Amino acid sequence: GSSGSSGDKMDGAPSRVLHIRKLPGEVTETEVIALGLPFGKVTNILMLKGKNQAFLELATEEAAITMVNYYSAVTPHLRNQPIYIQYSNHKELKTSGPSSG
Repeated sequence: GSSGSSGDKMDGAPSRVLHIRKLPGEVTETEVIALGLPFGKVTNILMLKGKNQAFLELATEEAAITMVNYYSAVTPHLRNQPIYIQYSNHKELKTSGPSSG
């Protein structure tokens, strides 16, 4: 069942950090790590326990740009369930920072 797809597809300022949604209920980092090792090494990872969301960060951005693509055509599934993978708005993986100083 060939299914097309219409998307902006505006690639200008790629982001090293990648956003992930619809994560397996009670998923273990390892899982998300095994899906990132292929492309590159995971230097930073954020797993939020609430809206089934998480942000992954590979050693370099290059590893990301290539990563997404792979999924852009291939639809992965964790624990017999579909997972969401797309770019992120935040340039850097927000982890620490002074509110005022």
